Amino acid sequence: SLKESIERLSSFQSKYNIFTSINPSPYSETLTGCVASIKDNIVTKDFPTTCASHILENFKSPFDATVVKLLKQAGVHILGKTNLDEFGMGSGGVHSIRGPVINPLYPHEDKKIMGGSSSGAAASVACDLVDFALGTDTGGSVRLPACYGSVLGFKPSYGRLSRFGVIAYSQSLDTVGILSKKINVLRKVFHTLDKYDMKDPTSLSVELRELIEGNKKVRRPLKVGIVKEFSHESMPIGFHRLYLSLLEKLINLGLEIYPVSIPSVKNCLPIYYTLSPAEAASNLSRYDGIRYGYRDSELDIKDGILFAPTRSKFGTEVKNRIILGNYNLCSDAFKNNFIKAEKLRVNLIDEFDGIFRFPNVLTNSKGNPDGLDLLIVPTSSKLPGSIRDFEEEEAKSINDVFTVPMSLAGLPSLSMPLKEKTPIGLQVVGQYGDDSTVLDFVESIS
Amino acid sequence: YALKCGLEIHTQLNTKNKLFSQSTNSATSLVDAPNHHTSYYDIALPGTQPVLNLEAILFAMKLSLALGSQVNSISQFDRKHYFYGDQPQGYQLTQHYRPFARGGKINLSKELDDIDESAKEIGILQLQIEQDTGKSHYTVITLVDLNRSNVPLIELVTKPDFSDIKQVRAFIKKYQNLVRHLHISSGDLETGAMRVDVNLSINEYARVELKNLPNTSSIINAIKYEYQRQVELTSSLMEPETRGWTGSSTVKLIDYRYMPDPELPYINLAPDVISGVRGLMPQLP
Amino acid sequence: GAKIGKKFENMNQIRDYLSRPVWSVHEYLGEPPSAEAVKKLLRLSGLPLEGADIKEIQMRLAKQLSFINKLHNIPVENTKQLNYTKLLEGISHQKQDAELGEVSGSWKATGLAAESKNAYFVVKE
Repeated sequence: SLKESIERLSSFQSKYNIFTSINPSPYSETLTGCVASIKDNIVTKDFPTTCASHILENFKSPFDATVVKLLKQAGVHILGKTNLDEFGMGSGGVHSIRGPVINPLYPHEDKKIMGGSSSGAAASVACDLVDFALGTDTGGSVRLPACYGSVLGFKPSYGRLSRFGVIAYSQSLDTVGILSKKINVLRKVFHTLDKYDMKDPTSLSVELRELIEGNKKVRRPLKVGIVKEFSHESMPIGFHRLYLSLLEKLINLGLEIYPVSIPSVKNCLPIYYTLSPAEAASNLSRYDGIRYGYRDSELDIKDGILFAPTRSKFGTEVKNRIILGNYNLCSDAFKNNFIKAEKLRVNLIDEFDGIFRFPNVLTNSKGNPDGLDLLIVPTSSKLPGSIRDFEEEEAKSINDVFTVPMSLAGLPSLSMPLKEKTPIGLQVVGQYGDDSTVLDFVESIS
Repeated sequence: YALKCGLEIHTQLNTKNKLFSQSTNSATSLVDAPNHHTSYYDIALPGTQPVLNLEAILFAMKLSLALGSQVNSISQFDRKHYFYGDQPQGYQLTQHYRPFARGGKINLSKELDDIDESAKEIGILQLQIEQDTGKSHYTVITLVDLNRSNVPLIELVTKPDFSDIKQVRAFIKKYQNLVRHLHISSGDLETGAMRVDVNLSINEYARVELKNLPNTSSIINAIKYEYQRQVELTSSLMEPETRGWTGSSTVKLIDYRYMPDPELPYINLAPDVISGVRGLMPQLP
Repeated sequence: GAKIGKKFENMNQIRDYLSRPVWSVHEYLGEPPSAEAVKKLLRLSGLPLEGADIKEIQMRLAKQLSFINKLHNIPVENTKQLNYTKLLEGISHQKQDAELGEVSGSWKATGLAAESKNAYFVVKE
């Protein structure tokens, strides 16, 4: 079966294009013997870290990311690095120098999208190739592919898991995420990685972690909110039957369900697409071929533009983002769009604080004793389309409407399937820092 | 004619280690093998992150106190974006929007400073902590050594309070003595441990800044040249213009997209840092 | 502002709530920059001008900006201090971390470069 597991690996890899590199000896403490895949924007000593980009096509890091190191210390076997949208920019899983990842919920000839940017991560779990996968979530890049693979996809509170060694897209939004079919495995991995890291200046301090722990109370019963602003999109056929079935289950378990309005979530996409490209342009400024990565064979300058020959090897979508990001950062646009987006983001966080019972230790909100413990929100409003249709539709002119708000507010959010092998999901969302409540709830109802 | 002159002085701090990495801040850069005192962060490897060296805060505190500057309740680092071989991140970290301190002054007297005026105070605009860049050697290919990249600097900007050239000389001299006395820098202009830019304007005409002045002698001469040169004029000196120096004459010479760093925490010092560091100050002259 | 309603009493109340006349986010969300602006942007982005489709960039950027400029019409609505002992304690506990490559000569800093000259990085004029 060791030889049979390897044959399955080879077959799914050739059909679905899941990994960018695989352990030379595939399948050979607390997580001893567990098998993981790692998104290829997370650096490793033992594999190249390409970001699915020509820019880092054969990049070899001298060091492991903190999350990689913690998993190895816990005895986890790393099966390989998974394919992704280039530099984590994309929601369909189609932008990669290795080509798109194909969704294994369907025959590979169907060419259905996996979603992105943690496309390979989700596929590797959906295929039963690994016990769990690490991905990254900047605006839904863990939750959305997990939804499309019909597996659990958890994006923890901002700063809980270390970003040291996690190649930057948008640092105020980037979060390491976990994908798995088994909630018990996912909780164990989260517990292993939920650690303060002194190498990461955005890592949640030990003091604040203890403050959070100390704020937990008995909730009798749990109070769950249904968000008005997320309750009126056109949803896939069959979604509401599944959704209402889940809601009825909760109500029969004695939970209290409430309608809730959080008006600021409607403006989250314009905010996101102001701040995120700006940070991306900034974080990709380092790539020039001089110290590492791909380098043009003859020219370090062209058109009076330094490093342009090398930087032309960025993907088209990456370049689109860099250009928009630089626009947003220029003096006039900065004082207008960027500053406004920052204030609206703060507003959004205040609106969440106002409806959650749990105090926000980052804003020092008191918590609302008449508030809620969890929100339940759809993960997506679309079924996975074909790769062809996606690219066609992208060239014309939102799949992150449901996921972006929790990213902007750094909230713990787990996308869970409603039905086996069905690319439809729900997010369970808690207040900042309330990861254990989200996870235990999901464990309780599975 | 009235000279309105100001100085911008960059000073390398002699902290043991660098500004946003704990790699060595070397005092022997000229003999060191290139790219030897460089962390993963100094080389801007994918996934690396800045962590502030608190010794730079202490050093900046001592200077602010000595000058009587007001330490900002909140300061922060911002990214100044541009491409260059000696700038591995593609931006420099510096305190653009919220400097470490503001105000302060340095007193000059005829009695002690060989000044024509019995007493003359030079006001300080602000005090900023920022990253140094690497070193480039042009041989056409240019050689880059990142040993000096991420070395801590403090930039001091004075108000345009300089009227005489004797004032400029006396200030630089005393400022050098001060940083050495506080043990925060060697203050050496010869090694580049201290670098002086000048901005000036005669009789409320357009502001001109003189760059690339290697020693005190060259600063004094560029100022004297630029003063007389401007006097002779006058449509060309209507808008601001940055000039250089060539030993004989002064010759003529980008949106940086300043963004507050999204990773680094604000500098938020408690009041007891002020009184605490005050007690550790040496006797001042 | 945010608001919480009364607890749902039964599943049909939820079905009615989910059926209310309320616009979707899609329904809520519904002069390009000059060619000289795009060329400026390409330069700041360190991207080549040669081969760049200027009009196409103008169009795409125009659409992008019209989307994010929706923020133009949206109106708008005490942290952990570092003290003296922590300042001095933080300083005293600062050290070079092998896992960060902070010890001088602990790794080959030019080792990952496609090109170099001895121990220097190189840039071509």
